[PDB]
Amino acid sequence: YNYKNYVGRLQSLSKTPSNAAPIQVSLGILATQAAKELISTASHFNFRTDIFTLLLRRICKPRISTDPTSIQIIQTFETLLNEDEEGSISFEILRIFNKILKTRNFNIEESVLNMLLSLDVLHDYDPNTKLKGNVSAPKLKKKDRVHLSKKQRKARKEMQQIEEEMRNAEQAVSAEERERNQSEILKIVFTIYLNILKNNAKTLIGSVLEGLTKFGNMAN
Amino acid sequence: AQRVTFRRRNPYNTRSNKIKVVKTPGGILRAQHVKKLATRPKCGDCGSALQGISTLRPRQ
Ligand SMILES: [Zn+2]
Repeated sequence: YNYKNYVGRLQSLSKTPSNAAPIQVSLGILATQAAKELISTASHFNFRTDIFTLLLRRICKPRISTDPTSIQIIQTFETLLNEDEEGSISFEILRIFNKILKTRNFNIEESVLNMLLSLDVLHDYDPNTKLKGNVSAPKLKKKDRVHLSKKQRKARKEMQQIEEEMRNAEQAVSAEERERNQSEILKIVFTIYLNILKNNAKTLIGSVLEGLTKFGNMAN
Repeated sequence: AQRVTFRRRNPYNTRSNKIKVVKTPGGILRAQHVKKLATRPKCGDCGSALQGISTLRPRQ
């Protein structure tokens, strides 16, 4: 309840027509910074859609160069799209982005449109990529174990056998959902790019063609 | 130099049947099946053998 009220207040304060007193503009800027900082970890929580909507509305303004936070919000959105592999948060952001663009007749800054270039869901890598060197003790040593009762050991076995099948099912569900999210995001991105091309905005052509070249081979 | 074997139905080297060799009052070497040794009772919190409690089989 309190987080809902806080996010609603942040959204209300973010909307400032840049014509009121400078105190209100400062309030809106601080609210936008707070929302930008909050979404870095509260993305997997309730009412993330409101934060996404307010941040994208701030970004999708016709003039954002005077805004002292557009750089940071674009960086955060790019990081969110880059680190998201399953495609759930990416699709959630892209739906709102398309909804906002359709209202503005697809008129944004090339830089804004550049966030779609960082979509991890539309990227494919080597099946055997080398991750970072991560080292940990494989198993607790036998002579350094903690005593467990027979009932405790039986419960440990049961919960391990449950967890193994839960992990298998989780992997299967993630694999089957990534493909569908990828298809939906491809549809949305290609629709946005084609609408931009039909509008023929002289300041957005290069980014659009780069997006087509990057994501062209991921489609059907 | 006298060779002995199992005295029961099980012919295999299982933990259940184990053989010792003893010289009987008749002057011969004979086999004898040995029972499983008992286990000391253990503490229910740390698992160490309890002190002052006899080590017997479950039914003893
Ligand atoms: Zn103890």
